[PDB]
This record gives sequence, structure tokens and C-alpha cells, in this order.
Amino acid sequence: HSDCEAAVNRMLNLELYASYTYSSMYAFFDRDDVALHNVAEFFKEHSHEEREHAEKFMKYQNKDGGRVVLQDIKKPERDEWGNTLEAMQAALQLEKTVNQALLDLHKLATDKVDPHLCDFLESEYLEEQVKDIKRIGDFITNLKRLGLPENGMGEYLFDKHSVKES
Amino acid sequence: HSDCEAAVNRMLNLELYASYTYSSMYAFFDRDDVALHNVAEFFKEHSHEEREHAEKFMKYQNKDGGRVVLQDIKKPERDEWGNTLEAMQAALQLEKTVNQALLDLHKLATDKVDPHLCDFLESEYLEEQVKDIKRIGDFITNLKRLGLPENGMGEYLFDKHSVKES
Amino acid sequence: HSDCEAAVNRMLNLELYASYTYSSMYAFFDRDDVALHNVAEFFKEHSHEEREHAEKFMKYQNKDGGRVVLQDIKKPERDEWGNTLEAMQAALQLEKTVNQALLDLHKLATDKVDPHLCDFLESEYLEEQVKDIKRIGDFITNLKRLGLPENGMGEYLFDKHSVKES
Amino acid sequence: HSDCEAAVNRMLNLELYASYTYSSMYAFFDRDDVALHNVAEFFKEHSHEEREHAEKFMKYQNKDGGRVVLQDIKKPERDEWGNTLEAMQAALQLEKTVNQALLDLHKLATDKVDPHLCDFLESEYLEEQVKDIKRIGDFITNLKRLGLPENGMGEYLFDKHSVKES
Amino acid sequence: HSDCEAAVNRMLNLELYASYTYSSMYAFFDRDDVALHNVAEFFKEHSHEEREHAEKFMKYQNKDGGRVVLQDIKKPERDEWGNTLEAMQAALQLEKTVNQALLDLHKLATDKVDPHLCDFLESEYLEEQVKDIKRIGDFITNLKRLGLPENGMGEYLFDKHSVKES
Amino acid sequence: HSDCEAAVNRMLNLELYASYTYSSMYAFFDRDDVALHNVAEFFKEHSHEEREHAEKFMKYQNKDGGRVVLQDIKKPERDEWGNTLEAMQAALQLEKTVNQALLDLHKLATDKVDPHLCDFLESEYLEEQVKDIKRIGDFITNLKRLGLPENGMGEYLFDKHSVKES
Ligand SMILES: [Cl-]
Ligand SMILES: [Cl-]
Ligand SMILES: [Cl-]
Ligand SMILES: [Cl-]
Ligand SMILES: [Cl-]
Ligand SMILES: [Cl-]
Ligand SMILES: [Cl-]
Ligand SMILES: [Cl-]
Ligand SMILES: [Cl-]
Ligand SMILES: [Cl-]
Ligand SMILES: [Cl-]
Ligand SMILES: [Cl-]
Ligand SMILES: [Cl-]
Ligand SMILES: [Cl-]
Ligand SMILES: [Cl-]
Ligand SMILES: [Cl-]
Ligand SMILES: [Cl-]
Ligand SMILES: [Cl-]
Ligand SMILES: [Cl-]
Ligand SMILES: [Cl-]
Ligand SMILES: [Cl-]
Ligand SMILES: [Cl-]
Ligand SMILES: [Cl-]
Ligand SMILES: [Cl-]
Ligand SMILES: [Cl-]
Ligand SMILES: [Cl-]
Ligand SMILES: [Cl-]
Ligand SMILES: [Cl-]
Ligand SMILES: [Cl-]
Ligand SMILES: [Cl-]
Ligand SMILES: [Cl-]
Ligand SMILES: [Cl-]
Ligand SMILES: [Cl-]
Ligand SMILES: [Cl-]
Ligand SMILES: [Cl-]
Ligand SMILES: [Cl-]
Ligand SMILES: [Cl-]
Ligand SMILES: [Cl-]
Ligand SMILES: [Cl-]
Ligand SMILES: [Cl-]
Ligand SMILES: [Cl-]
Ligand SMILES: [Cl-]
Ligand SMILES: [Cl-]
Ligand SMILES: [Cl-]
Ligand SMILES: [Mg+2]
Ligand SMILES: [Mg+2]
Ligand SMILES: [Mg+2]
Ligand SMILES: [Mg+2]
Ligand SMILES: [Mg+2]
Ligand SMILES: [Mg+2]
Ligand SMILES: [Mg+2]
Ligand SMILES: [Mg+2]
Ligand SMILES: [Mg+2]
Ligand SMILES: [Mg+2]
Ligand SMILES: [Mg+2]
Ligand SMILES: [Mg+2]
Ligand SMILES: [Mg+2]
Ligand SMILES: [Mg+2]
Ligand SMILES: [Mg+2]
Ligand SMILES: [Mg+2]
Ligand SMILES: [Mg+2]
Ligand SMILES: [Mg+2]
Ligand SMILES: [Mg+2]
Ligand SMILES: [Mg+2]
Ligand SMILES: [Mg+2]
Ligand SMILES: [Mg+2]
Ligand SMILES: [Mg+2]
Ligand SMILES: [Mg+2]
Ligand SMILES: [Mg+2]
Ligand SMILES: [Mg+2]
Ligand SMILES: [Mg+2]
Ligand SMILES: [Mg+2]
Ligand SMILES: [Mg+2]
Ligand SMILES: [Mg+2]
Ligand SMILES: [Mg+2]
Ligand SMILES: [Mg+2]
Ligand SMILES: [Mg+2]
Ligand SMILES: [Mg+2]
Ligand SMILES: [Mg+2]
Ligand SMILES: [Mg+2]
Ligand SMILES: [Mg+2]
Ligand SMILES: [Mg+2]
Ligand SMILES: [Mg+2]
Ligand SMILES: [Mg+2]
Repeated sequence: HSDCEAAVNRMLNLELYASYTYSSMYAFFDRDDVALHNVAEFFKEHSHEEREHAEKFMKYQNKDGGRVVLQDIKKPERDEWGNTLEAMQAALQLEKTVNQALLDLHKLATDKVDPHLCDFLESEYLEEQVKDIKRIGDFITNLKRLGLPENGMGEYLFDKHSVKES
Repeated sequence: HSDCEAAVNRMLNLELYASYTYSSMYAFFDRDDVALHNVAEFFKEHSHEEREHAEKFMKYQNKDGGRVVLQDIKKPERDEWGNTLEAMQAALQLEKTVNQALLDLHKLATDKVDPHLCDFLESEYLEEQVKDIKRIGDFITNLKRLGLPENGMGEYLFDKHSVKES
Repeated sequence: HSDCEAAVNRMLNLELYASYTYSSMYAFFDRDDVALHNVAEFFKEHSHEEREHAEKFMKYQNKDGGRVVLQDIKKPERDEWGNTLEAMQAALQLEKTVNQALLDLHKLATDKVDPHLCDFLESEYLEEQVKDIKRIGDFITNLKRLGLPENGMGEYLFDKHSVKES
Repeated sequence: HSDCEAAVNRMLNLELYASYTYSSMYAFFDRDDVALHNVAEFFKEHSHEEREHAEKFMKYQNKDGGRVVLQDIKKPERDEWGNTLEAMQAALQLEKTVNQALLDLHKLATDKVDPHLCDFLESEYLEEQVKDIKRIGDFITNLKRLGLPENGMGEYLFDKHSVKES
Repeated sequence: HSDCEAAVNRMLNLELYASYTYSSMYAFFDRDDVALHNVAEFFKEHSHEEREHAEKFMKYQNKDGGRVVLQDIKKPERDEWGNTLEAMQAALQLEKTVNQALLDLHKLATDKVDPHLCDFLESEYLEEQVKDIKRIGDFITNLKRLGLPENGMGEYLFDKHSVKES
Repeated sequence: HSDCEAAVNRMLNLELYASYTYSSMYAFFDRDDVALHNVAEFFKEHSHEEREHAEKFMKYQNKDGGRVVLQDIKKPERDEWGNTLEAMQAALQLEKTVNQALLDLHKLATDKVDPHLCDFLESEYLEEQVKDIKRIGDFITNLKRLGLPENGMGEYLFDKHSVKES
């Protein structure tokens, strides 16, 4: 019946949503008419990370004596992702949406005088999110430099050099 | 536009649904007023397996030249799972529901003369499912023998002996 | 002459009090007419942890340029602890009492604009306390399930399975 | 209801008292305006030893079929310890006070024809105490030789050479 | 154009200033008419630490999407440092000046509702600074005890025993 | 009061200036809208080298019986560096400026009949500088060949192939 308790359930749902969107990006880049497998695997890894982030909120809820209450995991906003630049731009926005949600949870915890929840967020979530935003930003800058979307050689090269070989 | 292609997308959605239900069972058994941690971890492992099973269907779809099309992952049917017997009975039914879906996909593949899809299902899915159904059945029999739901000592003992220590 | 300085001295005293209560629980479970040695050793380990927590506050005080000022360590509230359920219920309440004291120190540090002290508490104390509260809660639930206090077989079994073998 | 049983409880209380005094000496020497860290760590180790000596009496009481009965642990006689010479002189007196208590327990055990308790004391306590008294005596002689309290160079040197480096 | 962004640039400049002052202290103690090489190396290590602390703020600025803007690194306040006591007293004041700047940045971040920056400071800066202040304080106390500035034997001994051998 | 002594102090200041400029180039290439991390790390390494070169002059001054006298470290000439070609061209000019200063010091040492200083410069500085000038020259030629500044694919490729992976 707690506002933080409900907020955490919402946050867990959002992490699950983010994981599913990344999974969609993985599937797209794996397609035979897309076929950027390093880019695919980058998004697969991000999907697994976000699911791990959801499971951490489940654990926190239970340690906190709250109840985990699950809702539908909504499908991603798109069925196809265009190319590496468009997908990275959507990822950036997704990470920012998750970041603002985290920051909103932190403001709630602050108002509710819940320093344990403030620390949890600061220690387990906020800096990972700053890192992911920076790295995706950096990728977008490079994709622009490489001439996306028009420059297919540049897109091919990004897949080889910018993302780890899978 | 393929019937097998759509069927595979449906199957992938069902695997994701099954994974989410298991995740719910994990969260429940982790609760401070439930507190059967081996049972919790058993269901967590099943959730991870079902997600892996979804990802295999994504890979198959793409290798097949189909398109992965995602839908909402519906929340589990219950928010709380009663006890170890009730949760295992629900797991049994979930596994049977997934099994019948797999078998229905197999009948479709058979009609569509798709031996590759028939083999995929037979080699990667059907026997795992027979194993999971047997093991859950066996657990139910033991939980009954142990006096569930009334016998809380028996439920405690099941957690110690029947499921691997986490 | 600082309010945080005095508060820290009080907190150190409380940690020492908590350690002593745990030591009493250890001694009780070691008795020849109690004789639950795993349960005894669980409480002995908690006593050593709380003493370590007191010593950390001494170190903090000194690094902070404050003065460690000691008071009497009051004897535990009880001379005998009933059984494993009663002892765990008292431990739960003790952990909650220490937790509220920590949280009160944190509110003081927050008012006094002492982020270093806020971090200390958040990084070294608050999450350990959430863990201990969860684990004791979980034990109480299990002890209830096992039929305590009446079910001596259940109490025997708890000692074997729930607490680490000493 | 035993005289030896009560005597042991008193002895355990005294060991706990001695440990707490040593802990106070540790805290003092750690202070930023005292800052003799080897001397601090020497007294910290003595505090841990005395606590171990208390726990041995708890074990003995329980093996003996007696009951451990705890009382308040009184705060040390001083809040500040002067310097290394004054602290060592107080330690010497504390060790002698504990030694006389042990010897008094031994006389009681002798009167009560309790050779097991006599052996316990002789084998686990009396010789450790002779060693500690000798070593502190030896330190006092050296601190005098070094010109304490006036000779701060001598006090600095004692910390470097006489007590183990921490 | 951010107040935190400018504040971080100022903080980075101050860290660079602190590093340069330490470098000056290193050079002084290396002189043939000063010749306290352990003391020299202590200040050299502190200079390298402060430069590392500046580079961390550059990294933070960039991850934060701000711009690193550099200003002149002002020369140290003194060209010569007297002796080990005077140098340590100046170091103490320098560390306190850096600490107050950090704490002021933290107050700004708090007002601007920037918990990520609050955590950064608390996790990477504030406790290191408490440690450095304590250790220098402790050194000053010892240098006083050793008879500085008049007691050149004491100063020689400090170099041998208090600071690590280089 | 020596001309070589003052000259060395000037030289040390210039090395510190050069290190700071390189640090600025590092920060620029790390930016989210620049994002050439290998190029960033190349300039970071050059900054650390130049600081090491300053510290060597401090050591030389002191061994020589001179006094290290520090001045302000002036901020770099630019706040932003354009792109990899512009930054390399500025680095080339910076290295040449340091080289001419070294050569001027050498002429002074030669006039002052200071073969030890001549050797120092020849053995520790002049050949490193010839190497750095060659390597930066070579980079400029390649950046031109790659089509800088207009060819962003070429700039991306330079970062991958020409500078070591960080
Ligand atoms: Cl709400
Ligand atoms: Cl709330
Ligand atoms: Cl939701
Ligand atoms: Cl995680
Ligand atoms: Cl779409
Ligand atoms: Cl954001
Ligand atoms: Cl890149
Ligand atoms: Cl269909
Ligand atoms: Cl078909
Ligand atoms: Cl579906
Ligand atoms: Cl699988
Ligand atoms: Cl329900
Ligand atoms: Cl079935
Ligand atoms: Cl079984
Ligand atoms: Cl107060
Ligand atoms: Cl205060
Ligand atoms: Cl108190
Ligand atoms: Cl601890
Ligand atoms: Cl009682
Ligand atoms: Cl609480
Ligand atoms: Cl349990
Ligand atoms: Cl008596
Ligand atoms: Cl007796
Ligand atoms: Cl007593
Ligand atoms: Cl012992
Ligand atoms: Cl006193
Ligand atoms: Cl004696
Ligand atoms: Cl001695
Ligand atoms: Cl400002
Ligand atoms: Cl701001
Ligand atoms: Cl500035
Ligand atoms: Cl650092
Ligand atoms: Cl001066
Ligand atoms: Cl300060
Ligand atoms: Cl010596
Ligand atoms: Cl020595
Ligand atoms: Cl010292
Ligand atoms: Cl000149
Ligand atoms: Cl000259
Ligand atoms: Cl100059
Ligand atoms: Cl060098
Ligand atoms: Cl500029
Ligand atoms: Cl040149
Ligand atoms: Cl090249
Ligand atoms: Mg909470
Ligand atoms: Mg919808
Ligand atoms: Mg939100
Ligand atoms: Mg606040
Ligand atoms: Mg962190
Ligand atoms: Mg991440
Ligand atoms: Mg993220
Ligand atoms: Mg096919
Ligand atoms: Mg619904
Ligand atoms: Mg079906
Ligand atoms: Mg067949
Ligand atoms: Mg098979
Ligand atoms: Mg299976
Ligand atoms: Mg299954
Ligand atoms: Mg403080
Ligand atoms: Mg009382
Ligand atoms: Mg309180
Ligand atoms: Mg933590
Ligand atoms: Mg704990
Ligand atoms: Mg605790
Ligand atoms: Mg006896
Ligand atoms: Mg009193
Ligand atoms: Mg006595
Ligand atoms: Mg003996
Ligand atoms: Mg001893
Ligand atoms: Mg002793
Ligand atoms: Mg930020
Ligand atoms: Mg000036
Ligand atoms: Mg300031
Ligand atoms: Mg905070
Ligand atoms: Mg920390
Ligand atoms: Mg430090
Ligand atoms: Mg510092
Ligand atoms: Mg010379
Ligand atoms: Mg200027
Ligand atoms: Mg010149
Ligand atoms: Mg010549
Ligand atoms: Mg050479
Ligand atoms: Mg070089
Ligand atoms: Mg160079």
C-alpha cells in the first residue's frame, strides 16, 4: 500500500519493458536483410542487463517487506528499427526514459526519507545509466561521422570496429 | 505472411509468458512470509530456461527468413501462489499448456511439410518438456506425501531435500 | 560538544548493547538443557559482527576529530530466551531498534549537512541491517511453519538445516 | 545457586570490564592529538584477548552445568589516558586486579574441592596473566628510561620499537 | 552554461592547484640543504593523487555531457616550505580548502537535485579527504611531540619512521 | 641566480604547459560529440610523458644545487581542438616549440661550458623530441591522405588503426 512500494513495482515493469525493446533490436539486426551481427549482439547484451536490473528490484522489494506486483510487459514501440543510427537514437531515448524514472524514484525516496532506497538507486542504477547514455551518445556521434544513414560502408565498418566482436 | 511464421511468433510469446509466470513464482517464494528460498531459486532457473527457449525461436525465425513480431507479455494469472503444492500444480499446468502449443506447432509443420521445423521442435523442445513435466509431477506426488498443504514441516523438508540447495 | 558527535557515541553504545544481547542468546543455546549448537553459533557470529560495528564507529569518531566517550554496556533484557522462535523474535526487534537508531542518526546528519556521515551510514550500516532483518524474518516464518514453540522436532530440524553447521 | 557458579559469573564480568578498558585505551591512542597507532593497536589486541577470555568462562559455565548470568559492563574509570606511561601503569593495575580475582577464584575452587576448575584456571588463565604483567612491567621500565612523560621523542620511539608495527 | 558544470570546472582547477603545491613541497624536501627524501616522496605521491582526482572530474564532466573548460594553474603560495612541520601544517590547510570546496559542490548538487553528482563526491572524494586530513593531523601531532621545529634529530627520525621508505 | 638555473625553471614551466595542453586535447576527444577515444588516450599519454619530463628537470635542478622556482601553468591556447587533423597540427607546433626551447637551453649550456647539462638534454630530451615530431608528422600526412577534415569515415578509421587501441 506504500507509494515507494508501488513506485518500485512500476520501475521493475519499466526495466522489463526496456529489456524487451532491446530484445527486439537484437532480432532486427539478426535478420537476413539487415545482418549486422555485432550490433545485434550489443543489443542482446543490453536486453540481458535490463532483465538483471528488473530482478534486482524484485529482490529489493522483498527485502524491504513489500510485495512484487507484476503487470503486462508492453511490446516495443516499433517492429523494425531502420538502421544502426535509428536504433541507437531510440536506445538513447529509452535509456533517458529509464534514467528519468530512476531519478523520479529517487525524489520520491528523498521525500519519504528512505536513505536506503536512495543509496540503492545511487549505488546500483544511476552511474550505470550515466555510462550507458555516454556510450550510446558516443556511438551516435560516430554513426553520424560515418555518414549514416546513407553510407552503408560506414554502417558496415561501425559493426566491425565500434561494438565488440561476437 | 506464412502460417508457420505466425505460429512461431505465437510460440515465442508463450515462452516469454511462461518465463514471466515462473519469475512471479520466484518472487513469491522469496517473500519474508513465505521464505522457501530453494523453491524460489528452482522457479528462477525455470524462468531463465523459458527465456532461453524464447530466444531460440527468435533465432530460428530469422534463420528461416521469417520476421520476429512481438506482442505484449501478459502478466501471470495469479499474484500470489499459495504454497509449494499449489505453485507446483500451476507449473505442471503451465508446462502442459506449453507442451500442447509445441505439439500443435509440430502438427502445423507436418501439414506444411516442413521437416526442418519438425526436427527443431523434436530436438530442442519436446524431450525437455517431457523431462520438466515428469519432474514437476514427481514433486507434486512428494508434496502430497509430505502432507501439503497442512503440514508445514513437510513443506520445510521439501525445500531442503527435493530442490537443489541455492 | 557536537550533536553528531554525541549521537555517534550513543550509536556505538547501542551496537555494544546489541552485541551483548547476542552473546547472551549464544550462552543460552549452549546450555545443556537447551543444546541447539548451530543456533548458538549463529548468535555468537552476530555478537562478533555488532562488536565490529561498534569499533567502526570508534574509528569514524576519531577520523572525524571527535572524542569517543563510553558509557556502561547495559545487560540484556532477559536472562533466558525461551526457545529458537522467541529468541529470533527478540533478535528481530533488536535489529529494528538498531536500524531505527541508524536512521535517526542519518536524519541528524542530513539536518547538520554532513554528507560524509550520511554516506558512512548508507555504505557501511543501512544495507547490512536490511539483510539481517530479512534473514531473521525469514527464520521466524520458518520457525512458525515448523510448529514452534510446541514442535520440538521442528526446532531440532531448524538447527540442522536453517543455520550453518558449526 | 553454587558459590563457584556465581564466582565464575563475576569473573566473566570482570574480563568483559577489562576488555572495555582496553578498548578505551585503543580509542584514546587513535585520537588525532594523541596519534600513537602502534600503542593503539597493542591495546586493541589486548581488548580482543580479554573478550576471548570472557567467552571461555561462558563455555566453562555451560559445560559445568551452571548458568551464565550477565550484569552491566561498567565503563572504564577514565575517559582519557594521559600518555603511554600512564596508560601502561593503568594496564598493569588492571592486569593485577584480574590476576587477584583469578587467584581468589582458585582459592574458592580449592576450598570447594573442584580440581577441574583449579586446572582450568592454571592451564588457561594464570600463566597468560603472569606473561602480560611481565610484558607491561618491562614496558613501564622502558618508558621511564625513555624519559616519559616529558620526553616526547622517547614516547615516539617506544611506539616504533617496543610494540609491534600495525 | 550549467551552475554544476562551472562548479565542476572550478573544482578540477583546484585539484590541479593542490597537485602543484604538493609538487612544490616535493621539490623543496629534495633540496640538498633540506634533504628529507621520505618526506619529499610523500608529497610527490600526494601530488600524483591530486592530479588523478582532477582527471576524474574531467571524465565526470564529459560523461555528464558538460564541457571541460580549463583555467591557469596558479603557482603555490610559497616558494619554500620551512621544515616538515610547516609543510604539514600547510598541507593540512590545503586539504581542508579542497574538502570545503568538495562540500560546497555537494551542497550545490543537493540544491540542483543531482543525486548522481552527490554520490560521485561521496563515493570518490569525501572519504579520501577525511583519511588525508586525519593522517596529516596525526603527523602534525607527532612532529610537535618530536620537538619541531627546533629538534633536528626529531625531524630526521620522523622521515625514517612516519613516512614510508622511498 | 645562475642563467642556466633560471633557464631550467623556464623549461620545467614549458613542459608543464605542454602537458596541460595535451590534457586539454584528451578532454576534447573524450567529449560525447567528438568521441574519438583512441585519439583521446594518445593525447592523455603525451600529457603524462610531458609531466614526467617536468619532474626530471626538478630533479636535475636539485642535483645541480639550484632551486626549483615555479610559475603559473598557463591554460592552453584553445578550448576546443576542431578535429584530429587540427589537433595533430597544434601538437606538432607544440612539440616544435618545446624542441626549440630545449635547443636554446643547449646553446646556453654550451656557452656556459656545462657539458653535464648538454649531455642531460641530449640523452634525456632531444631524441625523444625528434621521435615525437616524426610520429606526429607521419599522422598529419595520413590524416591528409584520409581526407580530413571533410572525410569523417577517414577520421573514424584513423582512430582505429593509427593510434593504439585503448
Ligand atoms: Cl504511487
Ligand atoms: Cl513510501
Ligand atoms: Cl506498471
Ligand atoms: Cl545488475
Ligand atoms: Cl515499426
Ligand atoms: Cl536523462
Ligand atoms: Cl565508435
Ligand atoms: Cl496462423
Ligand atoms: Cl507455412
Ligand atoms: Cl502472440
Ligand atoms: Cl535452450
Ligand atoms: Cl492472486
Ligand atoms: Cl501435455
Ligand atoms: Cl522429491
Ligand atoms: Cl545530542
Ligand atoms: Cl553536529
Ligand atoms: Cl550512551
Ligand atoms: Cl563491520
Ligand atoms: Cl529472563
Ligand atoms: Cl526497522
Ligand atoms: Cl529457514
Ligand atoms: Cl558467591
Ligand atoms: Cl561451589
Ligand atoms: Cl558481576
Ligand atoms: Cl583465550
Ligand atoms: Cl578521565
Ligand atoms: Cl597480581
Ligand atoms: Cl621495550
Ligand atoms: Cl556557477
Ligand atoms: Cl546545475
Ligand atoms: Cl577556475
Ligand atoms: Cl582517483
Ligand atoms: Cl616563500
Ligand atoms: Cl575541512
Ligand atoms: Cl631509531
Ligand atoms: Cl628502525
Ligand atoms: Cl607518526
Ligand atoms: Cl636567464
Ligand atoms: Cl649559468
Ligand atoms: Cl616561467
Ligand atoms: Cl621521462
Ligand atoms: Cl577555442
Ligand atoms: Cl623544431
Ligand atoms: Cl598512420
Ligand atoms: Mg526500506
Ligand atoms: Mg498494445
Ligand atoms: Mg517516472
Ligand atoms: Mg535532501
Ligand atoms: Mg558507485
Ligand atoms: Mg549498463
Ligand atoms: Mg541502461
Ligand atoms: Mg524453414
Ligand atoms: Mg490484463
Ligand atoms: Mg496452441
Ligand atoms: Mg519425423
Ligand atoms: Mg533429442
Ligand atoms: Mg527443461
Ligand atoms: Mg518446460
Ligand atoms: Mg565529519
Ligand atoms: Mg540494570
Ligand atoms: Mg535513536
Ligand atoms: Mg552499499
Ligand atoms: Mg549483518
Ligand atoms: Mg544487524
Ligand atoms: Mg565442575
Ligand atoms: Mg557509572
Ligand atoms: Mg576477587
Ligand atoms: Mg600451562
Ligand atoms: Mg595474555
Ligand atoms: Mg591479561
Ligand atoms: Mg548528471
Ligand atoms: Mg601570480
Ligand atoms: Mg568552494
Ligand atoms: Mg544522499
Ligand atoms: Mg565509500
Ligand atoms: Mg587520499
Ligand atoms: Mg586529499
Ligand atoms: Mg651542473
Ligand atoms: Mg590567461
Ligand atoms: Mg626558448
Ligand atoms: Mg661547442
Ligand atoms: Mg640517446
Ligand atoms: Mg616522447
Ligand atoms: Mg615531446
